[PDB]
Amino acid sequence: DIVLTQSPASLAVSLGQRATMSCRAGESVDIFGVGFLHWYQQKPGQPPKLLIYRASNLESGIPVRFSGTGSRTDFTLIIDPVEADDVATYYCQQTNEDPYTFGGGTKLEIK
Amino acid sequence: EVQLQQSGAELVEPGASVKLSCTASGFNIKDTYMHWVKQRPEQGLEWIGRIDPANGNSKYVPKFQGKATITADTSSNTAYLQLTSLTSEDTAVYYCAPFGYYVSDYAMAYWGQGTSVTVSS
Repeated sequence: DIVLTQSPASLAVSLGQRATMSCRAGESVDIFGVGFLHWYQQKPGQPPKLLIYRASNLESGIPVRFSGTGSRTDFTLIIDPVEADDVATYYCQQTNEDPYTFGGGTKLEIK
Repeated sequence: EVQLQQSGAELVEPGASVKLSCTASGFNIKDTYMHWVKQRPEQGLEWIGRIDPANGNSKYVPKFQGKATITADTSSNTAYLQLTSLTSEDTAVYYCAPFGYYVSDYAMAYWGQGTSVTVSS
């Protein structure tokens, strides 16, 4: 199955600063050029929440301070500016192929 | 709205079984694969498998075969996850999430609130 690796394991940022994080796939997750790589926000004690699908498409209701890039194997989630609501663990997931797999998470904290 | 309502926390002993429910509203579960995801405390998300409620066809990752049984009852728009011969490794929050063209076509946009299962004497 396609292993997803996220870095860093945790990140502490100041309110208003830029946060960026990595999701790398051990095999390509593209379908006709589009990465079937999605990003979820999991706030403490809550279920995951979809932020971005197919690498760079924001779900409606997600503010534009969130963005994503990437194709094939190397993906990036960007949050700028970071706001207090954004405390959470961020996960990438691929649905290019069964079984669906998830990265290990990047835990975002505000200092 | 699209909603997923999961059953309440469980506190059970080693060797027992539990059957968790995920009731959908706002859409027909026959329009969606119903997926189940495991999260141990302090840990990440793990896919268990899914059911197609339209025909009862499930898929299971090898490590959950014989452990997890996923079923559905379309007359009550509900999906189920049964876990047997429980050990402490089964202590986790379990989430359901639909995936399907007319409801959540790209990723998992909708999640139940999760059901915590605790396995201990």
